[PDB]
Amino acid sequence: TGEEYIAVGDFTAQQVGDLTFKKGEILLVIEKKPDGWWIAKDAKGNEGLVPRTYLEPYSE
Repeated sequence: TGEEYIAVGDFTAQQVGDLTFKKGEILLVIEKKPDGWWIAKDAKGNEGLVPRTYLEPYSE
């Protein structure tokens, strides 16, 4: 149900859809960059809109 990257940027959600992650945490990704965003998940349970741009793959 997605692949996991970690964010390496500190983004917050300003609109609905997006999530709030920090510069070096682990996220999951679910959908591919239509316009820049994928639908990701965090280590809380929720899922948002995070870009790929500041996402790096992880070593599970």
